[PDB]
Amino acid sequence: QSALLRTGKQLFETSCVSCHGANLQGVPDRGPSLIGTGEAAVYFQVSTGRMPAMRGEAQAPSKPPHFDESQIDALGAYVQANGGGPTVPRDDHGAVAQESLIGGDVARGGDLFRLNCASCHNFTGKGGALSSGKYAPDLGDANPAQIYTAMLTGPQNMPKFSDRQLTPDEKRDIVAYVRESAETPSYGGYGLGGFGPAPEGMAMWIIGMVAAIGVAMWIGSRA
Amino acid sequence: LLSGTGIRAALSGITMGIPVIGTWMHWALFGGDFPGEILIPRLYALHILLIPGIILALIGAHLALVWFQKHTQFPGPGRTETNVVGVRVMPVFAVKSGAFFAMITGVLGLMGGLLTINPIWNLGPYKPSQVSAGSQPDFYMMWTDGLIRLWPAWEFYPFG
Amino acid sequence: LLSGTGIRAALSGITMGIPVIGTWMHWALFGGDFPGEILIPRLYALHILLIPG
Amino acid sequence: CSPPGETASSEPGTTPAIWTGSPSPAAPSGEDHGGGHGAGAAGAGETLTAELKTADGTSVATADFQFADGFATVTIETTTPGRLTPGFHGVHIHSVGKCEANSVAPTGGAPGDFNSAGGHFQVSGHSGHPASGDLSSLQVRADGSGKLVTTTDAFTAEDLLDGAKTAIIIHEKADNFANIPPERYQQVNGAPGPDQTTMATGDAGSRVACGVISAG
Amino acid sequence: CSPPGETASSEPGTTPAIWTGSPSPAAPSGEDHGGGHGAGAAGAGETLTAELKTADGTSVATADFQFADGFATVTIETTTPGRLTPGFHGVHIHSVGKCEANSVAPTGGAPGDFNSAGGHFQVSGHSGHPASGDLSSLQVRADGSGKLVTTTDAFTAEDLLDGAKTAIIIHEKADNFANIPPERYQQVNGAPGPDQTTMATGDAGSRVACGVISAG
Amino acid sequence: MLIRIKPADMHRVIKRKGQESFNFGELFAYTKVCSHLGCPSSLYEQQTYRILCPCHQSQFDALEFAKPIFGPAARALAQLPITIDEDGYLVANGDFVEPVGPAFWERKS
Ligand SMILES: CC(C)=CCC/C(C)=C/CC/C(C)=C/CC/C(C)=C/CC/C(C)=C/CC/C(C)=C/CC/C(C)=C/CC/C(C)=C/CC/C(C)=C/CC1=C(C)C(=O)c2ccccc2C1=O
Ligand SMILES: CC(C)=CCC/C(C)=C\CC/C(C)=C/CC/C(C)=C/CC/C(C)=C/CC/C(C)=C/CC/C(C)=C/CC/C(C)=C/CC/C(C)=C\CC1=C(C)C(=O)c2ccccc2C1=O
Ligand SMILES: CCCCCCCCCCCCCCCC(=O)O[C@H](COC(=O)CCCCCCC[C@@H](C)CCCCCCCCC)COP(=O)(O)O[C@H]1[C@H](O)[C@H](O)[C@H](O)[C@@H](O)[C@@H]1O
Ligand SMILES: CCCCCCCCCCCCCCCC(=O)O[C@H](COC(=O)CCCCCCC[C@@H](C)CCCCCCCCC)COP(=O)(O)O[C@H]1[C@H](O)[C@H](O)[C@H](O)[C@@H](O)[C@@H]1O
Ligand SMILES: CCCCCCCCCCCCCCCC(=O)O[C@H](COC(=O)CCCCCCC[C@@H](C)CCCCCCCCC)COP(=O)(O)O[C@H]1[C@H](O)[C@H](O)[C@H](O)[C@@H](O)[C@@H]1O
Ligand code: HEC
Ligand code: FES
Repeated sequence: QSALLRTGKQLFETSCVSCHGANLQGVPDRGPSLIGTGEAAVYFQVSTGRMPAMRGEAQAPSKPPHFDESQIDALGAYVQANGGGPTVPRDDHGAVAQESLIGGDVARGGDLFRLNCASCHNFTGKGGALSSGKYAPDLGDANPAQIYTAMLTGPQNMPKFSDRQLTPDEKRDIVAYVRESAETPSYGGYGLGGFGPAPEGMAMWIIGMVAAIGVAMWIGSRA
Repeated sequence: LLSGTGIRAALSGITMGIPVIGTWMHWALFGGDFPGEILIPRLYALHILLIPGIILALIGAHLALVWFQKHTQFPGPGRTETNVVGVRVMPVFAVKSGAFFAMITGVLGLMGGLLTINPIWNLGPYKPSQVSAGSQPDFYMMWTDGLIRLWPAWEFYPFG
Repeated sequence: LLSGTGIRAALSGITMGIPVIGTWMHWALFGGDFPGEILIPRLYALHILLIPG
Repeated sequence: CSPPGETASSEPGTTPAIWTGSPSPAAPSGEDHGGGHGAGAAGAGETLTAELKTADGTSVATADFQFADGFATVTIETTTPGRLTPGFHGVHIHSVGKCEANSVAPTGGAPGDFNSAGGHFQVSGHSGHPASGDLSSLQVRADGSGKLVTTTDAFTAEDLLDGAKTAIIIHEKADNFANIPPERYQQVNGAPGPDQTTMATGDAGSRVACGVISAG
Repeated sequence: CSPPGETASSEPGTTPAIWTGSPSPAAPSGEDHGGGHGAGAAGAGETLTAELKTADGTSVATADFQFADGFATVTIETTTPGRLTPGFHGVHIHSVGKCEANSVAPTGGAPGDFNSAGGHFQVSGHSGHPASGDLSSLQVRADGSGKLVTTTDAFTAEDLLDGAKTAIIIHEKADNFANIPPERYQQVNGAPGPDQTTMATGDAGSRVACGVISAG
Repeated sequence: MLIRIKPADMHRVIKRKGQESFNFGELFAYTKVCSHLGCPSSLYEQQTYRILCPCHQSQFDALEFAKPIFGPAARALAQLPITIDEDGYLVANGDFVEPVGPAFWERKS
């Protein structure tokens, strides 16, 4: 749309031309060129907030978004027009699809997640560490569109999962599994984070062992 | 997935890397390659009967030794190397030990309820191609795993 | 074949026979109908750990 | 120590060639059957296709002929949506399999797609009535498609596997075979009998399509 | 104690009736379907058979044609080893599906297996050139078998389910369709054009076989 | 077990209540599971028409409804209703009118 393109350009010119140079070409050693990144990349990155980025470090951290959905769409449309590339999914009305991205199959989504996603994130989408200051973040904050677009465009040190590699049905199943694992209550008590051995051992040593030692000190006599 | 990855790391790699007999120990434990169809039955035997039987026998020896080699005590007013100052078994020690057992099992039950331990349903079935990022053993084997991680990748290659 | 038919006769039949709690005992022991998929693991535990202990 | 073999910067390499997998030997000798048939010849099997093209090099029809249980279970589908006009194209089986644009086996005019060495390619021992060489009219309507079959088995896979490759040639005539009997109709010379050229095979104008049935 | 229910001397019983199982409502959500086709009509599917009988009730042949992917694949198997003599036969699609021994839709002589309501059963909107009302020919050798296909798709599965059941009628002629062009040949009255009856459909002597295509 | 009663011996057959029409001509289908503790009763003896169980040596008279005429068993073997469907294949003409395995408390009602 003409006005959408104009709004995207105006936001771009006063947000990122210092590190994604005007004309969408990347500033050498400050930011990559956005030609070909597409609307999905812009949506995911700006909505998660990573892109109003105020440091060059191991990894761009997530943060509150600096733009509302309309401005996100404007920036995405501008980048898509300039470069041309993957587009964020949308529902019948036109808004970014959230529920439509919940795949029907969850066992298949979990299998795909374990084969591809858990590699670094977790068994259930908690975070993971990477080589030098990087890390795979927890997926519990991401909404279905954000998960789908994260797969569609490998944000940073994350493999780029094309539609051919993971058909949109497979990505929808993975999104369903991610949301289900994130929103599912821990059966058996308080899941201490999602990592078994380390949080479980700390909770033993702090809750059970201090209780046992304190009870022993109560029963016995100091000497 | 988690525990099978831990097995693949420790039991398989460490066993199979041992120079003179490493592969021979690996194949004899696993009945062949790593995913051999007898590993878990063998571990089940070892874990429900063999090792717990030895632990029970050694705990019996331990408690018998403590019982008949009278428990040592800290220096104190009436405490010498040739006496035991404390309380007799029947009235006080027995009751307080039983109460301590009750309280310890209460703590264990409370934690079994309120705290989630090893959500295997979250941890999918073992597949060699799948893995997570945590990949840790219980806190008692965590020091062995940490030794594996920290040791600086020193490998030696003798003649062939 | 021999041990399985012996089990079917003795355990299953005589357990179901018991008047007030026979079928309940059968279902508790086999976790279901006779060929329940937990019978031999349960017997293995009982035989290598519990009864020998 | 470090691994003995590493770090070969030189010899940049070459792009791997397209893999041409060898067939599974006696070890994995199992393979899919190519089709069971009587095969009273060197061997053709139960699978044989062909493309009947036009004088412009474009495919018109796509025929398929192959024995299934002793009889040819064939099927033909139009390869283009406007190959045949709104009418009946007369199919026939020509002994010569060369689906050339225009050829003349004998000394005479070379009709378009007239590579046939005669009329209808009958059996070796049959040269009278319209044997398996002959075929009837297959109709293409305004839609422009052809798919319909009959029972013409004067020959078999063995007969098809003859000395010369055969072809399916579709001209622009129907199937009548002297529908005007001698009782009422008369010929040019006044004889009430029919024409030998018309009786031997379906004669029409310029051939519309032609395709070699030698697994074309 | 004896069990409460035993022994029945009276009521000898009856022979169990032949079992007639019912389609599964529980296991199948709906009704299982066979052949798949567009079926632009009340519904015929991708499965349609027919048996062409003789004047004395003998099975002349067994045809079967059905739509698969918009093109109708067909095949005919000889019903007897000597149904057709050592010659040629012309197969035509007749609008009337009654494969009677002899009938006459119009006011005139009732030819054998002439139940057709006219010549070739062309399409509803097509009545000129030889539309799908004409089928492929059937050439029989000394073996006496029928198996061959053409590309006749002026009508489809949708057009097959017309107002009246159609049939395939095979007479004992070849496929010519006025192969004698007006340039050389002449008619009985001297005109060089062909005969309307001959052009409408394959005309020959008494019909040899006739089979209704209404899933006969 | 589907047993073919000889035509000559078909006149000695005595049928149970509600099982008179179960047999398809001379074909009788009786559960193999012994009515006493449920072992298969596979040992079929022809010319005596006795279905013997090997586990505890109980004979059931196949000619009559398969009632036990020896051994620990006290209940007859359940008789399957059989017939022929289209194409002549043997099919069950219903289900057992009684529970078929060995007996238990909640039975015979
Ligand atoms: C190989 C190795 C140990 C490398 C170094 C890594 C390491 C342990 C670094 C230190 C971690 C810390 C303390 C980070 C904060 C930044 C930092 C270093 C600050 C300066 C430290 C300093 C001198 C501070 C002043 C006084 C002081 C010593 C304060 C220490 C503060 C802390 C964190 C004290 C408690 C120790 C602690 C929790 C350490 C992390 C270790 C583990 C294994 C935690 C386990 C655990 C985790 C990881 C969960 O996610 C979780 C989720 C839900 C429920 C339960 C848990 C749980 O129990
Ligand atoms: C859903 C589900 C299945 C839930 C259940 C979970 C499950 C599977 C299992 C747990 C369930 C159970 C059964 C829990 C309770 C376990 C249990 C037996 C607790 C007993 C504690 C209790 C009820 C105390 C009541 C308070 C009271 C009046 C206490 C005084 C009387 C009693 C009970 C005295 C007991 C004395 C006692 C602990 C004897 C242990 C016997 C053994 C093995 C060793 C004895 C012994 C001891 C204890 C030493 O300390 C010692 C130290 C140095 C040298 C030698 C010894 C020695 O020989
Ligand atoms: C003493 C015995 C008592 C033991 C404690 C028992 C507590 C019982 C709690 C009530 C029953 C169980 C509730 C289970 C529901 C439940 O799981 O609880 C979560 C909370 O979780 C948190 O944040 C933690 C909140 C802080 C409170 C609990 C802290 C207790 C620790 C301290 C106990 C261990 C001791 C360790 C000592 C440490 C010091 C060492 C020196 C809440 O949901 P949420 O917050 O959204 O979880 C996110 C998913 O959503 C999202 O996708 C996912 O991606 C995640 O982000 C996930 O967090
Ligand atoms: C529960 C199981 C308990 C074990 C019981 C069973 C154990 C049986 C072991 C003996 C069986 C025979 C050994 C077979 C395998 C073998 O061991 O290799 C030999 C090795 O001899 C040498 O030359 C080595 C000496 C020369 C280098 C000097 C090195 C000094 C080192 C050892 C110092 C470091 C020690 C530190 C200890 C650290 C301990 C850690 C806690 C040479 O190969 P070869 O015998 O021909 O076997 C061929 C395969 O090598 C071939 O790959 C295959 O293709 C076949 O052809 C096979 O036949
Ligand atoms: C490890 C497991 C340990 C066991 C723990 C669990 C045991 C729980 C047992 C209680 C659960 C409820 C009983 C269910 C089942 C039940 O027992 O049956 C009842 C029976 O009450 C009566 O009238 C009987 C009394 C009248 C006759 C008088 C008989 C005197 C006898 C007993 C004397 C001989 C004793 C000799 C002992 C020899 C010992 C041998 C060593 C009536 O039927 P009903 O409760 O409605 O249940 C319906 C099913 O009958 C129905 O077939 C089904 O369709 C359902 O609808 C079901 O709900
Ligand atoms: C280590 C390889 C890697 C794998 C494979 C991978 N991820 Fe990621 N993922 C990352 C990293 C690194 C980030 C952080 C990117 C950034 O912050 O720019 C990330 C970001 C995300 C986010 C954004 C979460 C947020 O709140 O910002 C989600 C959701 C996500 N990944 C899910 C997935 C899904 C779905 C797959 C599909 C298999 C997957 N991951 C596979 C490493 C990976
Ligand atoms: S098991 Fe058959 S009679 Fe006892």
